[PDB]
Amino acid sequence: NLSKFCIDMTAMAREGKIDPVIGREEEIRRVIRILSRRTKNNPVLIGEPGVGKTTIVEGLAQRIVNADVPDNLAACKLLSLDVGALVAGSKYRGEFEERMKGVLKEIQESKETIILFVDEIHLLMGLKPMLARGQLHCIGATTLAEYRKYIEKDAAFERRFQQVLVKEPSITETISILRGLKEKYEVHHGVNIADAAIVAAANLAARYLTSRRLPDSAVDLIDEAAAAVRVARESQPEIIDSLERRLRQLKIEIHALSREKDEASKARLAQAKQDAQNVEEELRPLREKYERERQRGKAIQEAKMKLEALRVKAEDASRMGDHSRAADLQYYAIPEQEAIIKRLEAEKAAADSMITDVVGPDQINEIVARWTGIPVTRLKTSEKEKLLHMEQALSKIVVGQKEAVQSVSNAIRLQRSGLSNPNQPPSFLFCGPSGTGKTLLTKALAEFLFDDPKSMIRFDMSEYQERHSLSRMIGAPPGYVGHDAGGQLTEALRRRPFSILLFDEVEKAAKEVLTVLLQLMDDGRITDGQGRVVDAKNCIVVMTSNLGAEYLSRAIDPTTRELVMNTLRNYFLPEFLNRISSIVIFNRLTRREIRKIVDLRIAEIQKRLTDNDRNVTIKVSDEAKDKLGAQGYSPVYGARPLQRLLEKEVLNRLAILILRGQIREGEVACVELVDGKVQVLPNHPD
Amino acid sequence: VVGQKEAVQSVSNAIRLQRSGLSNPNQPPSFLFCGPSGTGKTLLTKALAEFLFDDPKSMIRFDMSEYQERHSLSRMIGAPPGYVGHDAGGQLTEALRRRPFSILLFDEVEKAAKEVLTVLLQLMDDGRITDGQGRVVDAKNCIVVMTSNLGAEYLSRAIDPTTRELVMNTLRNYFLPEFLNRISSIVIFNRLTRREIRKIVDLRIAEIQKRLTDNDRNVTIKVSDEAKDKLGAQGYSPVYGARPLQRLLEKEVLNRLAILILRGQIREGEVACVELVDGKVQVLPNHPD
Ligand SMILES: Nc1ncnc2c1ncn2[C@@H]1O[C@H](COP(=O)(O)OP(=O)(O)O)[C@@H](O)[C@H]1O
Ligand SMILES: Nc1ncnc2c1ncn2[C@@H]1O[C@H](COP(=O)(O)OP(=O)(O)O)[C@@H](O)[C@H]1O
Ligand SMILES: Nc1ncnc2c1ncn2[C@@H]1O[C@H](COP(=O)(O)OP(=O)(O)O)[C@@H](O)[C@H]1O
Repeated sequence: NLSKFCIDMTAMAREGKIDPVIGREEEIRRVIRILSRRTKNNPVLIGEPGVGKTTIVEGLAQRIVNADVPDNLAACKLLSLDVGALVAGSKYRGEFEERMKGVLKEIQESKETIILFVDEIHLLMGLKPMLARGQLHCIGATTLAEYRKYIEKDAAFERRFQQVLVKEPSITETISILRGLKEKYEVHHGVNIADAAIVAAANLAARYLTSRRLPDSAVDLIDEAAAAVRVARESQPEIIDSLERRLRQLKIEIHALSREKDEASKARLAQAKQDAQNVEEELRPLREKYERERQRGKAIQEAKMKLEALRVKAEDASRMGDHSRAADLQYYAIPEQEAIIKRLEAEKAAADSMITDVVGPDQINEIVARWTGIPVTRLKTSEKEKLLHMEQALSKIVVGQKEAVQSVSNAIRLQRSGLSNPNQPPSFLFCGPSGTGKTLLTKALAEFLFDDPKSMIRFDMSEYQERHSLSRMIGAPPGYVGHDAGGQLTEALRRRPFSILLFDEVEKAAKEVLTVLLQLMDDGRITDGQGRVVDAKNCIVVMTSNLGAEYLSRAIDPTTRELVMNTLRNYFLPEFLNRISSIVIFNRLTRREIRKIVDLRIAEIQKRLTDNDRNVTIKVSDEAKDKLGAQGYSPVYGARPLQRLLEKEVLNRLAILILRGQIREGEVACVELVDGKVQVLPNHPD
Repeated sequence: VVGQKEAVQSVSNAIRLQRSGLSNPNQPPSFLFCGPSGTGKTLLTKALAEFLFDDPKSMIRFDMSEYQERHSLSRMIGAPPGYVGHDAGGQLTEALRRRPFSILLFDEVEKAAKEVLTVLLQLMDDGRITDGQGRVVDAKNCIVVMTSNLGAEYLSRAIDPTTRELVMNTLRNYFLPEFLNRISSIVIFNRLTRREIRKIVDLRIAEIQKRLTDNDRNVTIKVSDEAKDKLGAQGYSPVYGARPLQRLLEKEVLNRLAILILRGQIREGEVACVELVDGKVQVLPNHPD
């Protein structure tokens, strides 16, 4: 029998082997409704990895055994085909075909009405279960991209399925899932889980673990924290460790001192016995309280496990009409058990760091820090603290755009405090000359909000200038130009919801593409090429332009404000400009502002020198710093030429002199203005 | 929409005339909104969209500032094969095919090229238009709203009936009499009074109050009378009407109200009192830092 490749999900439901399903009621109704059709009655779940496609099928198994299904599905055996163990457990040989025909024909013959679930069904499309006589009912699962690239390219097979879009849960929806799962993961690892950790896991998974989708990214995070405390609780506390070792040390010293015959040894041998006794007097109360209390936390955890097992037997008794055994458990066994837990737990808090058996926000922040590589100190700081000094944090990166930094900071504060439309993402149009900070501010925002430059995604509107390019942005219907690649924007929103979308040189976008941005800015959601609406409530929109550099001379001025804004009113329609949260204007950088930018860059070069072994300190004379700022600025490219200019004039020679030994450890690399050209001079002749 | 009772009654009566079957079934309801900027012309059209179709997307906006020259007509209806914008089609004709039950808003209609106006008259008179390739597209089930401000000169803050034909004679030279005659209702917006401007302020804090309630926060915004007065005085403009009001509240009240909330100086269950201190609107903390 080819039960080697399938697991009975309906069986697992009767045995309490399926963790609870939270929410997702409308999706399970859709699956039931599709299955009950006679038309195309095979649902295919379409969603990103980890959004909960499988647990939807698991909920259906729970509904089949609980009679919460229509009659046509009540006596169904819902089987899950292990396609992973099928294609990987096989080679090019004819065993893939032979193995699947075997299972497909065991389904054929036996007389249970059987619904086959195949997760990652695209792996079966590179095979032919055309048993659509009404022999088998199938539930498929895959991602949207793989549905497009592998399932959508065999229409005849596809048309017998009906899409069910499974969107990613909100953070709020995610904690409801984690809260509902809380007790299962408590009893499983034998530890306790605080609610603030659950809120921490959901909020942090969405913000920093952008590589995996909710709620899986939050589930994996709590599960790893719990496993990290499963070993902490089975280890002696730190103070019992330290005490026990000094005690063993003093016992060594006592045996040794008792051998030496002299006046000073005997006076401290007696002191060593006392020090040993003092340690033992501090250690015995503690070591006793620890074991006393780890033995009870373990007695509680099995008390919880027999309770759960009783409820499985009780649910199955009442399901099978055995009222005799169902009365045993529901009225006597289970409340006798529940009374044992109530008493053992009540004394637990009453007994009363030590015995770490709790998943707290610290354990979540530490687990994430190891995975994400961000220092734990940066994850403990409250969002409210950062946002209150946001202008401070950005101004360390962006010079001379105080009016811009204030606008970005105020808009973000408006949304975490709940005063902005919750269906509209913050939207920005940066306007001003090249090399003034428009892109840089957006990078600083990315690293401030998500502590990662990757959190921003860049779209260059120079590549979306014609009406033909819209399919590149959102995708295309089947059989069209770029149906399979999808859209750049739509695919970015599905896989990186908490992102900053930078649209560079937005003035060049085709009017059809601008229309998509207005939908993004107004409704917080867009429609892809196939009518599907993808969500975007949790992104940030930054658009950059330079249509105002004509009226900005190096000097911010308020009369110049509407000459650039009237230049904007003809390129963009008034409804476009009205739906932008803040139209922000960058002015040209002054000579002093250009000079601090130079100090910023030497500070970074100074950091790499310090980050490596070298104790070389870069100091810049005033007039040399002045020539760098004069050679660096350009009325056309702003501060862009500055990074390369320093490299060419200062850094090239500074390298050579370091490796030549003409600037040694502990000395200063003095960069001067000699004969009107910036140079850095040696400190020792060759 | 505050302070445009004569306008709301006109829109309401015209719609009632057509669901009850007393208006021409081949003519869509057509409106020309006339009056100063920021008086409610666009807003009333949005409210109509959300009232009739419970969706702001049910309206489609055409800015006549982008149809000022005779060349622009092909943008409106399309072009014969091989011409300028044959493939993009027309904005109006493509909108009517794909969104028949729509509200078509033509903003600043006074600036449309006379050829484009001709298309609107066909839309208003026959309920159908001809695209660039002679094809006739149907439009029996749409609504036409046109906005203008050619009458703001003769409307001081006070609606008055002698002022009615000074704005309507200003309309008679920009638009031909057959154009004006085929419009279901020529509706005039007057300037908003000081009390009307004040309820608009209460409307906007009510929306900010809703988002606060819609999120977790039990912070209640109350506005003193004189602070509410300064907001309405700083907000109104004889040129931009009530447009500066939304940003003014954001700049003076909402920016600080955010900071104080995240600082904990206005906590759950308390009131954000917005006052007039030293002649400038501010919202004060309830607890020192
Ligand atoms: N509605 C839900 N209720 C409880 N747990 C859920 C829910 N949705 C997802 N999960 C959890 O998320 C994790 C991965 O979900 P899963 O259904 O395997 O995602 P997918 O199958 O879409 O890759 C599982 O550990 C599961 O327990
Ligand atoms: N205001 C500024 N503060 C600091 N550096 C700046 C500033 N403006 C420009 N730069 C430098 O110039 C480079 C490019 O600037 P950027 O902001 O990308 O120009 P744009 O305004 O065209 O987006 C950045 O890497 C940065 O080093
Ligand atoms: N009568 C009014 N009632 C309420 N709000 C108004 C009124 N008039 C103007 N506003 C405010 O001003 C903004 C712009 O008004 P709008 O009606 O677009 O001006 P216009 O008359 O130029 O179309 C609206 O978003 C609205 O908040």
